[PDB]
Amino acid sequence: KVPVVGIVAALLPEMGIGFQGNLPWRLAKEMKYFREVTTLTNDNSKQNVVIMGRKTWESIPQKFRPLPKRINVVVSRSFDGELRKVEDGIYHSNSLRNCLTALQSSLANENKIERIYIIGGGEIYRQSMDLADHWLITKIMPLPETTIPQMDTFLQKQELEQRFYDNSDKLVDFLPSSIQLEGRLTSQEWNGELVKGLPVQEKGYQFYFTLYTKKLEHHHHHHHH
Ligand SMILES: NC(=O)C1=CN([C@@H]2O[C@H](COP(=O)(O)OP(=O)(O)OC[C@H]3O[C@@H](n4cnc5c(N)ncnc54)[C@H](OP(=O)(O)O)[C@@H]3O)[C@@H](O)[C@H]2O)C=CC1
Ligand SMILES: COc1cc(-c2ccccc2)cc([C@@H](C)C#Cc2c(C)nc(N)nc2N)c1
Repeated sequence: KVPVVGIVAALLPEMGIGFQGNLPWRLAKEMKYFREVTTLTNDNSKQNVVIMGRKTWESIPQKFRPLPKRINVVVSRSFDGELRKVEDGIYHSNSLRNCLTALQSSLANENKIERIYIIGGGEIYRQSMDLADHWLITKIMPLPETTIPQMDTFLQKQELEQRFYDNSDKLVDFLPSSIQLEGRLTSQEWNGELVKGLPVQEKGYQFYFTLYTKKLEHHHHHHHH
């Protein structure tokens, strides 16, 4: 019952997110959004968790890891079990799924996690479509003059739009209430797709903060004793 939220910056239309182990852009404003969203809580006595794969961990500059003021979890199949403190601010897990179950125990967590953010990378996100309750996706578009950057890692847009709908009308309300956003909400056609969310521009790019929410489910089975 703590929300699990995938958070990702992706280039349209392919939803590219990475190239040779690194982000394909450096956008200070996007990074500020990610920082504030994953750090900030509505309740001052809680922190959020950020969960990431080993390769993503290794790409964060050494001065900036672990990410401050958030519980960091790194997942590697070569680690020891399902959630182990290895250093201040650092947990290792050998299982994305079992670490989420572990993080959800109110006995372990004392109800002092607000949200669990899944912060990448590709392999991790592949596995999170059936785990996340919401996705915060920054939809990035090169302006007409901008060279499209090369990329090698992609968000699974098909599987996204299967399970989730664009709930960006509720993005403002979904974010911790102290964040301040520059744009107003905004529906724009771009290459035949509808892009809705909160606009910024930086460097060669325009980008929208968007929110995706699980679609309604039929009631097929509830488990009884
Ligand atoms: N634009 C964006 O918002 C973001 C983009 N990225 C990008 O993504 C790319 C990195 O993605 P990718 O290469 O797929 O790597 P990941 O960051 O997803 O790491 C993959 C590694 O995580 C571990 N892992 C994966 N699944 C599990 C599991 N179920 N249980 C335990 N461990 C698991 C394995 O570690 P091991 O090999 O040790 O066993 C695996 O090799 C980079 O280009 C990066 O820049 C990353 C974050 C955000
Ligand atoms: C691939 O190299 C990376 C470097 C950093 C990083 C770079 C500088 C300072 C702190 C972190 C963060 C990341 C990851 C953890 C991220 C991210 C992320 C961003 C920037 N935006 C959105 N919307 N979602 C994310 N998950 C990766």
